[PDB]
This record gives sequence, structure tokens and C-alpha cells, in this order.
Amino acid sequence: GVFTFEDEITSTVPPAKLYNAMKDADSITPKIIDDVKSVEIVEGNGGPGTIKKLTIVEDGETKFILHKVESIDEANYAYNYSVVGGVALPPTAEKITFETKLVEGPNGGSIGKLTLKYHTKGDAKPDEEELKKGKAKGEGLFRAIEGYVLANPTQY
Ligand SMILES: Oc1cc(O)c2c(c1)O[C@H](c1ccc(O)c(O)c1)[C@H](O)C2
Ligand code: NA
Repeated sequence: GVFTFEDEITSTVPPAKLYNAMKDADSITPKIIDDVKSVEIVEGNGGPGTIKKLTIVEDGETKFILHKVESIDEANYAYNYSVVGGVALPPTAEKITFETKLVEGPNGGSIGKLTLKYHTKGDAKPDEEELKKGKAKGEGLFRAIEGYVLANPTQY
């Protein structure tokens, strides 16, 4: 069953710059989020279809997360990936997809339109706590990437 949710978030960064930074998420996140220890390609080239493994600590404990790159519509500033395994996939969920689209924002900025697509085994529904975490992973990344660009003018 599919359950979809949409959120918006604004930034004073132009979408072109924000989008280049998003593509470099594997590099950026281990530097800026203490809990993220490593992002590595298992299979694929980095492009849509690529599977990645992530070493993360959650409440002091080492854990693993599996990502699949879904699509990278460059002309429309779009980066989609999904969580297909590990701690951040609930036992009742097949897959959780995080979409991110960037369009123009006030005063030279952009608005991030985020989309959460939750795929569940059978007819189980995402629980309220799962969804709360999902939206927070969504804003959190955008916020993290966003913080990186604001702190680093000279390179995007
Ligand atoms: O604010 C956070 C906190 C996290 O624990 C994570 C965040 C953001 O995003 C990470 C992430 C998300 C997408 C990527 O392509 C990537 O290399 C890393 C990961 O989900 C783990
Ligand atoms: Na780190």
C-alpha cells in the first residue's frame, strides 16, 4: 500500500547551488552530522539504481542503513532516494522513498518540495511515530545540506 506525504521548506540559497550540494550528500553528511560515519557504494555508478550502505550511530549504538538512488532529474533539480534496509526501515514497510524538488524562492532563494512515499507490506499502515521520524529525516537532510552551502560560499 502506498501512503504519501508532502512538506515544504524554504531557503535563501538558489536552487542551482542547493542542488549541486544535494548530489554531494555522500561526501557532506559524514563531515557535518556526527552520527553519520560512512556512506559507500555497494553496486551501481552513483546514478539511479545505485545501492549504498551507511554506518550510523543511533543513541550511541552503531547501526546500518541501506539506500537505493531512485532518480536524479537534473533539469528539474530533483534528487530521489529510498531506504530499503537497516534500522530506519520498519519491519512492516517494504520501502520508504524520500523525494526532493527545488524551485525558486523569495529574495533569490528556493523552496524545497519534499515527498515521503511509504510502501507497506500487506495492508499495514505507517504508524504515527514512523511518519514523524520520516518527515524529520526529510527536513533534516535539507537543513544539513543547506547549512553546508551557507557555511561554504566559495564552492557551489
Ligand atoms: O540529519 C540527518 C541525520 C541522519 O542520521 C542522516 C541524515 C540526516 O541523512 C543521511 C543521508 C541521506 C541521504 C544521503 O545520500 C546520504 O549520503 C546521507 C542519512 O539518512 C542519515
Ligand atoms: Na560523522
